[PDB]
Amino acid sequence: IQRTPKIQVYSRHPAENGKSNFLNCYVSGFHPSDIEVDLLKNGERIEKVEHSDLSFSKDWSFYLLYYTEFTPTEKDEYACRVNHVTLSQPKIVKWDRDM
Amino acid sequence: GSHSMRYFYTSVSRPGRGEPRFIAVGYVDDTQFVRFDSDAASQRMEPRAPWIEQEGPEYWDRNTRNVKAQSQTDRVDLGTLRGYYNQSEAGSHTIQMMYGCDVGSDGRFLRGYRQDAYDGKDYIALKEDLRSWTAADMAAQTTKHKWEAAHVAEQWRAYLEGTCVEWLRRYLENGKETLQRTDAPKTHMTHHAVSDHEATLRCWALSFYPAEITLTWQRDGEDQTQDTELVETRPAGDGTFQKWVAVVVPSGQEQRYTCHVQHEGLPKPL
Repeated sequence: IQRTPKIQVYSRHPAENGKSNFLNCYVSGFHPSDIEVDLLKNGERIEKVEHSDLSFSKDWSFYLLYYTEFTPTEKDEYACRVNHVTLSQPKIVKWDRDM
Repeated sequence: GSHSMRYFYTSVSRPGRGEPRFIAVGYVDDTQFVRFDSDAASQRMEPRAPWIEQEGPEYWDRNTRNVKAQSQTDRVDLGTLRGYYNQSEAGSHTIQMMYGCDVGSDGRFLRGYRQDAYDGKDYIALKEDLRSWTAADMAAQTTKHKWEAAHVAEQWRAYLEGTCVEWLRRYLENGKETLQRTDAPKTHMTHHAVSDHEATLRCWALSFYPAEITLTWQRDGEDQTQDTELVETRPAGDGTFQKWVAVVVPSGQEQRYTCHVQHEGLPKPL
């Protein structure tokens, strides 16, 4: 079977500008496991981004967590870009501070 | 409430060149404590939790040997099953196995389990009694007979009911400091307007451990569900979890809606 990734970008602790914090991209609900997830600052890729170990929930769907350290500001934009088999064009989900 | 030991294993075949990818990941409740992944240079079961580091090199040798032999078994089985489902070998397919045990609070065993799945769908599972198997289809019926003839279920009953319990019991002693500490959630409300007449009340619960939480909204004493939005619990990324639920509300009426947060770390209040 296949199933489409669900995505949630958030920070680890309440965002405060100028403070370092961590940017998280939670991907889950997918199957196949092969997935490319990249965290974008202002459109560009952050390398030096890590993920967790691939596990699966009760329905054999995989989940994964990707994170970098970031320091919010009002000017930069942040997002996650996920691409996987079930999607025709990769979803980009932009980090809104209030969720 | 009780505690769990659980192993998660994935095998993905790589048709291009090479052996399939094997990742084993072991958990004591919501806490990963070990990983093995085969592309990782060390070819070693690595500690993923402070408290499992105290195990000496024998642990790590008996453990690295079993996950490596496992990977060798589902390599042989990625082929077998592709025979069963008559599939082209140019494909990539996955095999997944979850096994583990739940002890209760007094150290005594509650339930144990071991089920696998070819390409995201159930294949064979040990039934609740640890004596019999559940084939989901005719391919897995092939394996069940094979397994029925080799009395393998005697082997799993043994490990789930005993070994599993004994090592879990132990990890909760070495691990007490965090494995038995519940972290009650840090809750706080946020009010985000929209136009005049509507606003959103988002109730946050953050920093909690373990991940079982129940977040709910009520209008005037009765449970509000229409117009509420809930997110999946998500790893904060430091061992704790996060969650929030919101409701759209008429401006001026925010006092009618209490959020109710239930978690094992706090005797349920408001």
